[PDB]
Amino acid sequence: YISRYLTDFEPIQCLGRGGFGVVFEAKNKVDDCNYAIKRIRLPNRELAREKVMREVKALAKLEHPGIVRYFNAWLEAPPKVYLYIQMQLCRKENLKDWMNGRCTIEERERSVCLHIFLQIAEAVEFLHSKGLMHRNLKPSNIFFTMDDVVKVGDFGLVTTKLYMSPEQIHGNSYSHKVDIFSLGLILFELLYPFSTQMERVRTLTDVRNLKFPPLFTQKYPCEYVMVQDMLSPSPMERPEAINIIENAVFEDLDFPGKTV
Ligand SMILES: CNc1ncc2c(F)c(-c3c(C)ccc(C(=O)c4c(-c5ccccc5)n(C)n(-c5ccccc5)c4=O)c3N)ccc2n1
Repeated sequence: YISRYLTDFEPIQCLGRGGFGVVFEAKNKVDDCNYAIKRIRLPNRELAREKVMREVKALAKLEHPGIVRYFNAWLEAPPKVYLYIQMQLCRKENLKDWMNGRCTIEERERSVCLHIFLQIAEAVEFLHSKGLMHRNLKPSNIFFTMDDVVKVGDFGLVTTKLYMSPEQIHGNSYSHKVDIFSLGLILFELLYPFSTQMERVRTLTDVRNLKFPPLFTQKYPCEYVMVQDMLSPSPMERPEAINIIENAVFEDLDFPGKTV
């Protein structure tokens, strides 16, 4: 048996694992570029397999500055079936890591945080404009290109339900509005640095229930209102992504070092 993966690529390292998958960094021999390659073991469940095959076809159609860049997908059946998915390689440190390395207010300057958030919201608006949704938006699914461009995807590098809409937690039917709820908590978290995991969990749990730290409401009155709206228990009451991105807070964002 000839393995397409082993023939075409030089493996570099394991980047991680999660769900049906394992992810490698590998260099393509012909083009000399390094990629992230996800190897998904197809499940022994026909309905789950149906979903996997649909999802790869869907992701292959997507092109947007804030969405992970697709290259190829293929199947291998060594004498178990594996689906390989080849994407652009992002930096090792994702948004969760980035926030964990910036634990002071000085390291979360408003314009920087809003610039990062805007890119996430724009990726979400793109999905919604295509009649798609993310469903699992959270900092561990938000990475950066080598040049710090925000990239949204379904990464599956398990190292949480904190960002999940109430309707999803309860196992109810849902709409694209689930992503708006996730966005609300992410906006808050970007603006509000933590010193401990315990502090993070307690505060984000309170924020889910619209209980905000007084110093956040005072420092960021505009974003406070935005987060409140995004975290409405009623999905109908949450704003569309397009209305979030058109908010006045996102106008003429600048910071020293910003790409010009
Ligand atoms: C440390 N650096 C680094 N860099 C890039 C990575 C990467 F692109 C991925 C990655 C890979 C290799 C493949 C697909 C994705 C991805 O976003 C996926 C996506 C996806 C979801 C939303 C937008 C775009 C893509 N889907 C739908 N799926 C998927 C889900 C269920 C079944 C089958 C496929 C994905 O796997 C991905 N993020 C994983 C880890 C990475 N690590």
